[PDB]
Amino acid sequence: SGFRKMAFPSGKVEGCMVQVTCGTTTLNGLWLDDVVYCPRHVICTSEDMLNPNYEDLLIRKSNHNFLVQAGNVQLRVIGHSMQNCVLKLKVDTANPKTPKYKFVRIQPGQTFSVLACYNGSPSGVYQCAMRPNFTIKGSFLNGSAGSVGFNIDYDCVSFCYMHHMELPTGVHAGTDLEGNFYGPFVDRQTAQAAGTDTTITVNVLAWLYAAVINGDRWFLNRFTTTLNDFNLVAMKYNYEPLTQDHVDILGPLSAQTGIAVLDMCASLKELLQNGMNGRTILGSALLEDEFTPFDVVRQCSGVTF
Amino acid sequence: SGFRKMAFPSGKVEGCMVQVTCGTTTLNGLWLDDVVYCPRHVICTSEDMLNPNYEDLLIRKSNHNFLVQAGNVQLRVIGHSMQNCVLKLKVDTANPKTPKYKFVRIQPGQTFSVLACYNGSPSGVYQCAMRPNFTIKGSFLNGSAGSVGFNIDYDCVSFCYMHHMELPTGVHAGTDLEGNFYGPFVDRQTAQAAGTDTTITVNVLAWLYAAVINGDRWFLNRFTTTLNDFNLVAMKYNYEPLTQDHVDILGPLSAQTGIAVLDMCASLKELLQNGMNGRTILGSALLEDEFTPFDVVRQCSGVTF
Amino acid sequence: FYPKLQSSQ
Amino acid sequence: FYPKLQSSQ
Repeated sequence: SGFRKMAFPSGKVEGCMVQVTCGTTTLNGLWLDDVVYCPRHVICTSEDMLNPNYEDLLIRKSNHNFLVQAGNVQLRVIGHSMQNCVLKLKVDTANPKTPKYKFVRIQPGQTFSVLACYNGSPSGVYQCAMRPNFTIKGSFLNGSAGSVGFNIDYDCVSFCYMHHMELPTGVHAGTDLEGNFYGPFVDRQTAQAAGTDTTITVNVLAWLYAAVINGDRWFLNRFTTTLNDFNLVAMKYNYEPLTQDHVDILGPLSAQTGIAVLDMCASLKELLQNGMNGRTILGSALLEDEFTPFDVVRQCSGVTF
Repeated sequence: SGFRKMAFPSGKVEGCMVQVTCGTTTLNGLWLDDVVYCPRHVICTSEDMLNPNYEDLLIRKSNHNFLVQAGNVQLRVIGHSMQNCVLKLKVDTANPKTPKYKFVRIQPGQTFSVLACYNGSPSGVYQCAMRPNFTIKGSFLNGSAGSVGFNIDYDCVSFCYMHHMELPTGVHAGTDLEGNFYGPFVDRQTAQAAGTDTTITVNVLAWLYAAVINGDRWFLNRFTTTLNDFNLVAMKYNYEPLTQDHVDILGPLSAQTGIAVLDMCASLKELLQNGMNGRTILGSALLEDEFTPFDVVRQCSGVTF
Repeated sequence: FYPKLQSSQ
Repeated sequence: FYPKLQSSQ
């Protein structure tokens, strides 16, 4: 029993973190095979982060302008190039700790684990969701760029996020590992703003299922509703529309609990209009939306790696 | 910016996790040097769950009745003994992955990371606190016994918790790594109940300081309080009494924010009286008490390991 | 309910 | 306030 915001174990990623320094600018890199990946803004000095010309900044750099440190070992850089907003620094030794991995691009509503790092060393690990507005509600400080988000499946690390920057509301923006930004953001410090966010409906439902799995059954009711009638309500409270696909993905949870999804949707409807009535669910006075259905199943069935 | 329930990087503990089977009973063990530590109820059958005499159950076992697996490798047990509620299995090989480590017994209110495992394999990592009533609000299933909780000090792992059992409210109880239970719980399945729990006040205050450091001041007020008047109020909300040592512990956050500890105490008295009135603090609609003053400084400054 | 020792069978 | 690229100096 119990339900926690659970991150993936981080050892496989921990062995890939390095530090990259260019001039007086330092951030983290990801060392896989004989390549180190890091945000291209490592080639900025403090004074050119407003409107950097990354092409021009990189052409005047050579290999020896990049200092790459792995623990107490300097890695020798033998090649450099830009792929979208990531620098690929070719080094002369392949990382012997390289795990089985893939680069994947995730969709809004999906979750991942973040290994937050500074100077190539971990500060900690936490669980995030890709918001519908393509930001991440991270915990990041100056020097954290190049930290990565990931998921594990069996023995394969799927890298999905590399951290770049913090938006004025204090939320975060970054790229996939091919350097493509999530959301309509750019790696420079001209005025930018996160757009209006919405709640990840299918994830709240997954969370209520987790609550029932843990005996928090008070919000269950003798009522029912339809997918259409639910979505009229959810739209009023700034929830994403629930699609039939979302229902299918909520299947293993509805099968394991004996509660049909639309029955759970009925309880969620009552929760939105009347509120929780001073009660809590799984230790929260908010409706949690950063657990996917698979996160619930993974946690409540004890899936390992 | 941002603030998350952040766990320690798990890699060093991942490399110590093994599987221990006696008969048809399996759980996890911790392999440090040439000793595997595990909960003693691995020697129980389904018939030994209510009133086991562990001394008697143990004398009937030989070294080869303990099957220890480290990944795909079976470890040869050459000795066994009981120390309180843990078994120590001496094996014929020292763990090549043993980190610098210590065994510590923590106090209620202190936090740690849990690496949740099944069959000697990691499922996930999450952050926990030793509750004032000596339970932990973990996430654990059948087979999770022998999972450990820990803190890191740059390169030294301090093991503070070994998981043993779940109580009927769905909270958990376990031991230090000397096999002494936290709280008045015992490793049998006769009736046991956690006492009434209280809120960890020093931690709520640290978390309020984290809110200020992240730019939020809406909850402060113009009052102060005496320590005794603060405790007379807070205790009506089932909060633990604040001691002067707690006040001293909060000195650094007080000094960094310019808010005297008893002035933040006045803010807390008002937040308890008012609730949040539709606001959230660091993304929560409840006052969070599983961050210590040290957790706050560590996450808001970027301490690494 | 009763407490549960969380080995597995 | 403006966006910040979160390298260090």
